[PDB]
Amino acid sequence: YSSAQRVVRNATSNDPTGPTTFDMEEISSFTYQSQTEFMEVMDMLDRRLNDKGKNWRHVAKSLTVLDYLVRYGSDKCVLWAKDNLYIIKTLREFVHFDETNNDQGAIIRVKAKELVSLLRDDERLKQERANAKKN
Ligand SMILES: [Cl-]
Ligand SMILES: [Cl-]
Ligand SMILES: [Cl-]
Ligand SMILES: [Cl-]
Repeated sequence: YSSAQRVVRNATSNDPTGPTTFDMEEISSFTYQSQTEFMEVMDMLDRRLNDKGKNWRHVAKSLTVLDYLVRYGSDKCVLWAKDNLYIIKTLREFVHFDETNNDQGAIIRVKAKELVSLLRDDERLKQERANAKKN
């Protein structure tokens, strides 16, 4: 793994805490570097979004990072998310009952539904990204 990949993995691990704001700022900064590094970041989010069951936090945290990247990361992040809208839409139905039979999947479904809606709302996203760049 590259350094950027280790950070993305750290920020999307099973640890029930995180990612932090600094974690997401760091990952966002990685998307403004080489195309190779940008692709390494998105590929690792892609890999985490494919996890299931007990590893549900990998999916929830990766959706958190991805929503942050669509608003603060490079424009290529928005392009990746739109090109891969299928993945995000599929996660709107994610299910995972834990040991006490609580469906921790609700967290993932909400985040996926919210991200699909943000990607749909092109003008809203444009103005939110412009405000981020303004600052
Ligand atoms: Cl982990
Ligand atoms: Cl898994
Ligand atoms: Cl940009
Ligand atoms: Cl809506």
